[PDB]
Amino acid sequence: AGARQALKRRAVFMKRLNTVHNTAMNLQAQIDSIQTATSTAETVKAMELGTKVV
Amino acid sequence: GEKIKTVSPERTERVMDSVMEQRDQIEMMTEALSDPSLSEGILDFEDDAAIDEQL
Repeated sequence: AGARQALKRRAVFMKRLNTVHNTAMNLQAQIDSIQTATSTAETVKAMELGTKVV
Repeated sequence: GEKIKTVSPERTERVMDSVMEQRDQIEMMTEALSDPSLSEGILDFEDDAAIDEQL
């Protein structure tokens, strides 16, 4: 019975671990979105400059 | 006789009834606060199958 108790508690801890890891991955996705938007803005600015010259 | 009139048997019945009622209320209050459904909270939808296989 105590083994089953400990395994249930462990199951709760691993579920919390999974939720935390997924939240950290979502934050990484947001960071990547910020950096991608910055790079895309610089690319569009360079293309507009070249288009003006041509 | 003076003592028996002071602490009558009806008085002792009232006191013991109050003790019984209050003991029941303390038991109900202190078992309400100890319901395992909280710390358990989320229960297995598979109904212990995963914990069965873990054991």
